[PDB]
Amino acid sequence: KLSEQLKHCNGILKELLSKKHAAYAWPFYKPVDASALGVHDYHDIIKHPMDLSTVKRKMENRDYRDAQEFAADVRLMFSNCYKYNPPDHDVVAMARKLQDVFEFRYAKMP
Ligand SMILES: CC[C@@H](C(=O)OC)[C@@H]1N=C(c2ccc(Cl)cc2)c2c(sc(C)c2C)-n2c(C)nnc21
Repeated sequence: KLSEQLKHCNGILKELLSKKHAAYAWPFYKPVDASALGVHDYHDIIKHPMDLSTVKRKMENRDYRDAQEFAADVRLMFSNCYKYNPPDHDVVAMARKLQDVFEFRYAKMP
């Protein structure tokens, strides 16, 4: 079973995956498929890929040791997006909007 802080984190994850954020969260649902997107240098630039399905798998299987490990993975997912893409890219605006949800909810962790 999950700790109280990791239960709060699981609630954040549920919110990030919910329909109310779907219009900007959907790029982050699954691992970036660099070959399908035709982005041949993605894994040259991004050393440690991350996405919400991976965070969800780790949460369900109780892989996270604590809330800070969860937060590191979520921030890594957003960081990779910023690292690869230019600042005016549509996916960067989606990432910042979803990250604002995460950061506000994470700051309210009891
Ligand atoms: C791989 C580098 C980016 C790119 O393809 O170069 C233009 C890429 N962009 C898109 C993207 C493009 C436009 C919109 Cl509106 C939404 C998403 C995207 C993902 S995952 C996904 C299923 C998609 C459609 N992605 C994440 C996450 N980080 N970078 C990206």
